[PDB]
Amino acid sequence: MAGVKAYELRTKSKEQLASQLVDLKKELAELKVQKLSRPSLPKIKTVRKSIACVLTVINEQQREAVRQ
Amino acid sequence: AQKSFRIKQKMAKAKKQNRPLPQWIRLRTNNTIRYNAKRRNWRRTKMN
Amino acid sequence: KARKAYFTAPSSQRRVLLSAPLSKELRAQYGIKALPIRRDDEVLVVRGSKKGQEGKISSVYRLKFAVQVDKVTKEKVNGASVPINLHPSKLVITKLHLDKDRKALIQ
Amino acid sequence: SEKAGHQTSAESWGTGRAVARIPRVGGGGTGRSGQGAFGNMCRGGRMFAPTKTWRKWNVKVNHNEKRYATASAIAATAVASLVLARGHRVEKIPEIPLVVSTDLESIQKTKEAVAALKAVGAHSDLLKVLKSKLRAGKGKYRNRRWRRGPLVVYAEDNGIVKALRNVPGVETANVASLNLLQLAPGAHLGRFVIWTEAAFTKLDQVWGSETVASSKVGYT
Amino acid sequence: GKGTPSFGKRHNKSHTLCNRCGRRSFHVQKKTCSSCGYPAAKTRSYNWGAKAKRRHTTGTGRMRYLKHVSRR
RNA sequence: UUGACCUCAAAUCAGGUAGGAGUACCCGCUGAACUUAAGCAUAUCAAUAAGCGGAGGAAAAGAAACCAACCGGGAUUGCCUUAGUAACGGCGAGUGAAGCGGCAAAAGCUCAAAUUUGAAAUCUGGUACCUUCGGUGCCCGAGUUGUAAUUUGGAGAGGG
RNA sequence: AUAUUGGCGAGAGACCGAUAGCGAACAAGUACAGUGAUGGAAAGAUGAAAAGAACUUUGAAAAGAGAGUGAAAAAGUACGUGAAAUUGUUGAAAGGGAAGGGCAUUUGAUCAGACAU
RNA sequence: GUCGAAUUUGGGUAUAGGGGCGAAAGACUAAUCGAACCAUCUAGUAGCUGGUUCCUGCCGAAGUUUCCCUCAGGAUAGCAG
RNA sequence: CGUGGAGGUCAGUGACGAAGCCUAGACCGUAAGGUCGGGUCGAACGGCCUCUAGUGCAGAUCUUGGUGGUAGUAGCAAAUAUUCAAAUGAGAACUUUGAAGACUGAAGUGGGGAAAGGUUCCACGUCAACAGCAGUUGGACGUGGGUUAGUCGAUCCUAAGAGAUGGGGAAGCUCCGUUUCAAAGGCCUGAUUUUAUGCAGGCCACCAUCGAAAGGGAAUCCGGUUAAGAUUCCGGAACCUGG
RNA sequence: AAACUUUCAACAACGGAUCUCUUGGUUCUCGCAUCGAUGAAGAACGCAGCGAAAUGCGAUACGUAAUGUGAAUUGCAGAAUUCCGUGAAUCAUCGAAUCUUUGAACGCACAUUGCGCCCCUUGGUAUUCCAGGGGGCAUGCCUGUUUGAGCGUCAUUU
Repeated sequence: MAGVKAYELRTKSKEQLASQLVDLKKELAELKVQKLSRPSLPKIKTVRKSIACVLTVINEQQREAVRQ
Repeated sequence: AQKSFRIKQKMAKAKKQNRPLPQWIRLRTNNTIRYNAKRRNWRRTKMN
Repeated sequence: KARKAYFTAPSSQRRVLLSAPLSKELRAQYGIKALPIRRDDEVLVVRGSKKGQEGKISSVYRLKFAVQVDKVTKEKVNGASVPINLHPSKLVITKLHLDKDRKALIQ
Repeated sequence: SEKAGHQTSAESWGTGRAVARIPRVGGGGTGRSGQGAFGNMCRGGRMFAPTKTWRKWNVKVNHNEKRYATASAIAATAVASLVLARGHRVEKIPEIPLVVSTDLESIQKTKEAVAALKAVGAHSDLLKVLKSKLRAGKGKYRNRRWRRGPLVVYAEDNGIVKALRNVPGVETANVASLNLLQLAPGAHLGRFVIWTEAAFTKLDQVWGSETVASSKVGYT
Repeated sequence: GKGTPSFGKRHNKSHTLCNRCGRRSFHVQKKTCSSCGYPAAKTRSYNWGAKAKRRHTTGTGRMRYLKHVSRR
């Protein structure tokens, strides 16, 4: 997630890890709507790499799944 | 010349990297080498 | 020969090359040859011209191969201050910012 | 490198342009390789010879000879009007050769050895090994950055008195070995033998499968 | 005539790049050439030092010391 | 009117399969000239370069339809020899390999042809030490079925 | 079965040392040339360390002159070393269509020895 | 010179190397043509040209003999060290 | 005599300065060469005995790099073609503005395009370079902006032509064939139908597809707008296509 | 007499040789057995707060995960806001992932980002028309499965 990882690793629904993801996303987007001078970004980078942490942690706990 | 993306995108890139040396890199604590060194001049070398 | 695995290796073994000797006191009490120069530590620049001069090794620019000592800094005749890159294994570990990890390591 | 700069697809130009009948290449961009390559006289062309693996790299000498050889200069290790001038620095007791108690075939310690090999009177020389000025020619740049005269060589029988390893200059052997290099390296006649057990007393032990001989009477 | 005066007529082509490689090389009218002759491409080579080297995408067969030798 | 036997297909209907790549070096096919002959055809160059189609960790070869005198020897492979010699040749220029000897590495073996027509094989399902499409089982179900076992250098006997 | 060699890995060399060495020590199979296949380079080094130089001179400005940094700017990102062709300046000398040798000497310039105590 | 017809010309297409195409010149075929261009064979060959790198000291020449598809080479004598 | 390198030994030389470089300065060789001094720089290097080879240059119309005499020379000469004055600038023959004078005088030096070009377009900033004198100016350098569709075009169609598959030649890359060789190719309305899918019947090698920004070819125009677009954006007024 | 001209001095100056430098090359030797339809080699086009390229990477884009190292900073200390005792960008990592548009290239094509067909699920709300997300349709052969073909041909209660 934004951690951790050791965190996102558990355990809310696909419809829970959901608005976590959708959340971080509306983040990244607004985080862009900033776009104004500097720009650091810095936590655009943060929010991003995290966006993925979510994404990846999300595509495994549906895999070990298929693995049953 | 009403182009086609194939040659569009490319046209666009000519632009995107048609730019003078970055200047940060100039002081990367290592070396860096000066001058764009790859420098199309839409009047010297030419596209496709 | 090689000497490039040297002048071109990864931090994961650039610290352990950027190493440093321990204080007589330390090299007696704690009882270890030396170690992997650590940050919040303190030291006393042994044989370099900024000799005997002392203080804390704020940061260590490994990707510059050399560690820096807080107070000991290079002075601009131009109303400005700039650090004086110091070469680790030519100083002397006054006191170590001992941490459970660095601790354990003492073996 | 076989592909030795006959790596261009270049030509001559048919006499008719002032230039000379050497291969040339290109065009265009720039100057070269529109120049003139594939040739010795030019730049980055074949060596003359152009060398090769195939050469006579190794050489062959005969036994009975490398024997009158190794021999010729076992017997240099005595008469040390030479073994003075051939390197090693001696006073060394009125005893050439100059043997050591068959103890040293053990001496599992360096100093106990070194130092021993020293009260054995070798100091004077075990030091010369220590005017070590560092090379010259570009040798350096290629893993050979040393230049230290030769030293003291102790003859074994049982082990390598390998305490004497890191010993700076002195070199150990055995009995039925010794390169006709070592036994007078500097490939000149004369080297120091701090000897040993059945060593001096049981060098020969000749044969082998034959050997030895010589003839000029009273060497006077 | 044969030269200058002509010459300045170049205005058709031998190119349109490719889809593989693409160093300008599909005989527009002929179709496919100068390297990956779409189709069967097979690089289409010979014996004369090319390169034709480049970067993969494999070398991750530094596995080996870890194939089923560290895959399981 | 209703089953098969048989050649032939059609299925996105099930599941695998190949196809490209590629320095070296291995199996093939296919094939120059330049060159030397002080000419030039013969020929040499050369079973060489180029072209093409196939592998591998090597490949290929290998248990003789061999070498051999008597003497005898005993699958290949490699090396040292054999040997610049037997031969081949405008017998010119040039080609030019073998086989009891010393090494290196060592291995030997299975089919077809013979009977009791198969109780031997694919799967796919249920379950199984093996945790989902999967190492192998068992039972069972469709399918295969001139392809279950002794016997093959030497014979083991093959049968009694 | 040293039965065969340049992709992985690692040892090493009387090998080259930047017009040598693979063409490529370097954003090199690059810049760049050719419709095309192909063809294809030049190019390393301030220092130990940027410590890369904050009045005044026009500044169009670029710089200069002093300044300051350093062990040195006879190290100024035109940066170790900096030969030669070749050019400037200072200094001397010689010249009636020409270049410059060779033997002897005059003159000027300059140098060593011999010092004899 | 010709200037509405064997006209002029864009685009698209077709013919590629002893092969194309040619109201024929040996023309043209990417400035290339009495056989294109690129790479390779390939450092092709060379009885002919050119150059062939540091000192002094010694000795010191041939052009003529004979056989060659030798006539600028080579063998063979003879001269030399 | 001299060179790169290897064995040796001289306990050789040296940051108090090793190489290399610079000297009508000194001395040794008959000479290859050698040795000092002095200036100079910066980390290495030599004598002797031997070993080794990519070991010595003036040439080869030699290689590559660099220079000069030629020489501030040749040269910078295609349309009558240019002028006053401001202004802006450190500086105007050349920049902008004004005025004057003259051209191209609709088969244009004007108003769009093709093909090719890629941002040269527009704004802003500013002159090392480039422009062949100059530069304040530019297409130049720096940072930013601007390409808006049911009706324009491409998309579909067929042209020469190119081309897979039914197959056939070739050791083979591949060659050859779309007009003379199962199952056809599918689709269709009705159909065995409560939404699969036979069937009633029909057309049936359709012998794949690619190939036109000038051919073929559904449907828009007027006005307004910008630093730079526009038959689109936006205003109004439309017509086509599919449902 | 100068200018000029030559000549040799020193100083600059053109030029970049000589000297020493070496994260290259070159040749040696010794281990080792691996590409792809489970989509390779190769190509585009993109991805940093700031980036042109070399480099790494793929819309999870100089990187996600996971390990141990780590124990302390990375793109190491360019700046920069930067963030840290719950483990930071480094190594290893390939007992995980993501892997655009492609290429043996793949439903048809492909100088275009062009053109179809299924199945699932959303809007218009009648499945049959138009738009959204998900899954899918190459070929040659292997083997079984499953339907139908001939006057190849067997036998059946007619």
